[PDB]
Amino acid sequence: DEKYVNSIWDLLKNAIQEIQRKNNSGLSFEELYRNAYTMVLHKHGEKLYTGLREVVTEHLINKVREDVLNSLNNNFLQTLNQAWNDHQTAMVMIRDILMYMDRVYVQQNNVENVYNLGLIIFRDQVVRYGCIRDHLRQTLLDMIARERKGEVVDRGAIRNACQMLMILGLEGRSVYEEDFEAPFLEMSAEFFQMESQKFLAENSASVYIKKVEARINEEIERVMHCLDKSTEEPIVKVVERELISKHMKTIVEMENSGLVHMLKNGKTEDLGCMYKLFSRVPNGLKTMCECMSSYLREQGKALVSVDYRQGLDDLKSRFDRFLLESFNNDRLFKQTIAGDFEYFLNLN
Amino acid sequence: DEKYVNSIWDLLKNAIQEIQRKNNSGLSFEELYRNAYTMVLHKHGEKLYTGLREVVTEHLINKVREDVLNSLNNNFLQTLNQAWNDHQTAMVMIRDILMYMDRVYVQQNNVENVYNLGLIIFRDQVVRYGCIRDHLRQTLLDMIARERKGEVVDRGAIRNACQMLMILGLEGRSVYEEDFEAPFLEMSAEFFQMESQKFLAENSASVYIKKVEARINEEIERVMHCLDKSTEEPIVKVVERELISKHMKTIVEMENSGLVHMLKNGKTEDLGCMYKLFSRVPNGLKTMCECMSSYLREQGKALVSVDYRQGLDDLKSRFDRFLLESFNNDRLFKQTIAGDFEYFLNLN
Amino acid sequence: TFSYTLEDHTKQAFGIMNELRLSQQLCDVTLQVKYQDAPAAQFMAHKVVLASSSPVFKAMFTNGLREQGMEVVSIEGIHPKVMERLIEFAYTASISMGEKCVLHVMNGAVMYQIDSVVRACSDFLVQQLDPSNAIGIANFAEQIGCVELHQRAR
Amino acid sequence: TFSYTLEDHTKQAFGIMNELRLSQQLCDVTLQVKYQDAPAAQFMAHKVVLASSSPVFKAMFTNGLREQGMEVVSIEGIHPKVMERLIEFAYTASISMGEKCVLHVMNGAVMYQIDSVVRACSDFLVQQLDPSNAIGIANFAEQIGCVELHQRAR
Repeated sequence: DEKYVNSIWDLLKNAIQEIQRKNNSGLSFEELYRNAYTMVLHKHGEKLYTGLREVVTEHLINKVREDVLNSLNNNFLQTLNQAWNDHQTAMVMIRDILMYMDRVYVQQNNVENVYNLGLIIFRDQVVRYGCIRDHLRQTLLDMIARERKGEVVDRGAIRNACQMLMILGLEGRSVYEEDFEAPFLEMSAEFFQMESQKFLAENSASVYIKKVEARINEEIERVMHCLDKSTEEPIVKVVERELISKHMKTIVEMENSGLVHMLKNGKTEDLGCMYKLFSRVPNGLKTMCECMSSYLREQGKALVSVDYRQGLDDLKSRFDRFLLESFNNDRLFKQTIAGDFEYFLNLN
Repeated sequence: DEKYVNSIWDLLKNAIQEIQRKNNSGLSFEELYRNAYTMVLHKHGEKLYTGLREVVTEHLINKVREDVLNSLNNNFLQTLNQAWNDHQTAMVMIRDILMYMDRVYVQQNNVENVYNLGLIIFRDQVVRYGCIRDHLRQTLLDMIARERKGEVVDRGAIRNACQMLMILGLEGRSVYEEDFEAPFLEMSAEFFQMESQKFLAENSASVYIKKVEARINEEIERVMHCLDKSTEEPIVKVVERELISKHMKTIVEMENSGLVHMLKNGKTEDLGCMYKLFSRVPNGLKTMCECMSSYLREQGKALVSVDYRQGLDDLKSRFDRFLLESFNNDRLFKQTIAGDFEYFLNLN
Repeated sequence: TFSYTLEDHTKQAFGIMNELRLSQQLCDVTLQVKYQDAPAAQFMAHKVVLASSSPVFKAMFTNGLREQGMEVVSIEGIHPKVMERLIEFAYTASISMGEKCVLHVMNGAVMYQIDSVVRACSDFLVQQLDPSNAIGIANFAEQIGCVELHQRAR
Repeated sequence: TFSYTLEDHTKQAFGIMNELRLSQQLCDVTLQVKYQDAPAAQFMAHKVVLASSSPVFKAMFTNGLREQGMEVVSIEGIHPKVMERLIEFAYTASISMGEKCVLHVMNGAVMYQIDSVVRACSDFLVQQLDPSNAIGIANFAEQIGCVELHQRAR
């Protein structure tokens, strides 16, 4: 009879609210599970499911949303993370009580299970409400920007917040990508851009390359301790794009510091560090080769125009040394050096 | 070093005695097991084994034997059974502490394990001491004799005592056979013998047979509730020997009550009960047949020396009736009846 | 650099544990199964093995509710006949069922969720089919919860 | 009239139980393994599964002595390295051993008696024989207790 079904629901609604109140200690698991079992058994899973969504939504909007909104300007991440752990804790016990519905009904009606429904209501009503959405985005981005400038920030609050955005993606990163990754990569591209303008403006090519490796490493260690492992590749590409790709021809041709200069003074290591950095990006090694072809050809025509042969053997040996010790015997570099030698040795 | 081995033994001797004192509550299992393990590990299992036999023997002779001897004339079985349960309880914990010796040393030196050694010392020093041996034999036999005479006895004390004699046989019945079964079967054969003299002296053959079935059943129910299942067959054979075998020709030829008389008055059931009883013993059915041959042949010659043919058909039909309804269409009986008919029908 | 496995061991270990139960020794739980007609039953058993067996038990004693450390708590599902046959499975990997009670046994597996011992009835019943008794069969499958035979219902 | 069995179940159940341990949840025992060199270790675990695994444990917590209901009691056998590898076996039927510690691991199996996991070392060591290192090997076999390789010692 339907009126006792209402009594079952009253027992479950009261119980759920006591769990949301963290007063699960003193609730008989068996009676709540058995009653929920009986409701679903008589095909009232639809009534039970609607009730669950209502009570959970009611709880997260009237209490949790307000608590989070009140901490916006005073320890925001601690309270939001606190609300997330309290939500997960309550939902586990709640998912246990409705286990029978979770195995028969949600399977039949292509609907999200109790735990995922709890994540969706939390994601949509809390994490992505709006004022909260914007404040969490500003905070996390503000922290990464302070740390990059030399400040010390709470990496754990970021790890807990990013992990939350990942889970709310429902075995996906949609929430994390839209809310965090996209703006993070945007503001990072701009930070690395102004950083490159300054570094290009003062430092030598060698120092610029060392600072690019240092920035790459700094962002990877940041991903390992704060962000999601899946963000490692996108951030490095942005670092690679803004500091290298967009200044490729500028770096190799840097006046009194570039590639040709390193070639002139036999700075073997500096050329190797340049190779290591430019091999990361497309057309990086192509630029290095075009620069090298111009220098090697210019050197060769001036050399061909006992001392002459030792000069040519030292130039060949010098560039073979450069190829093995610095260019990792690169297929592209071996073909270029050979092709250049085949041009000036054939000219006269 | 040997002196610490003496300290290990002092710890074990004190512990064992506390277990024999039932003060096992407060003994650290790990330290006693580990120390015993270390003693055996350094190949002192021989020293440990001798000590165990000494302490257990010392305990059962100076305390247990005296306690049992003091209850000889006042509730003997209760105290003896009490000593047996206390022995088993102590020996379990004792066998656990010396588990390492039990798996390496006793295997190498073809000696009885801790638990069996405990049984042997108990069997030889208590159950089979002598005054105790004789008093337990008299008591159990005295109880069976009172119950057979109509008295009510404690069947459980007998079951516990007989089970003990079985276990002390060390997965054998030697102790139970020598100490109990043999004298039990002796005194039973004498009781059934005087019982047969009286029953033969008053009652009819039918009543004698019913009382034999009743005695057989009474002894089986006694075996099921007091004795060991393996004693069922020997006691029934003694009952079968004294009440049936030794009086076979007497019973069938009992004056005015025997087989021929039952044959004369067509007491079908009485003959069937006689068959059921005599088929248990060897030559039982042979005696029944010799008696029947004498009667059937005597009847047939007097019959052969419309009414004559109906008389012969009623005699043949009567004995075919006897064969199917009473003699279970026995191969021996069918051959005898046929052979007898083949004798008197061929005579003239 | 090595690594071994002993397939005979989960079985053997599981025997030793049954024996530990049946001695009514080392148990951390006691169940007072109580249902309308039948008189209340007490089953001593190990919390940890019950959880191994059923998820409804894993969660019962779990981080969940007041069954956190009870030592003694009721169950009001079916006749304790089936909770016995069930525990027999939970400790032996085997269950002796009857041509009659298999309804109550299966509904048991269903309620505390033992989907193994439920699918073994799923295939138990296919054997002695009755076009006479098929009706009530399909009634079970739809009522039961899992429309797992309701389709296979010819 | 029926009777079923599920061979996949002792294994599966045993997994669920490990997971129940590794959550340091539902445990009835805690072991403070403590040996000379190494610092004391605490291992939360289930009494009932330990008994399933080893007879020295079955008897430890048993009707025996003051380890009747302790919740916390020491062990002073070997480095808790091996009590870990061992418990790993007692909950998983599998044990990852090393080309070095297998002495300490085996002597472990020996002391609390895990004759399965001991015979697996009996056959572990036959593999990488050394006529150089054979000497100490036979020294173990006679010292160990079980002259089980001492004969097979070529």
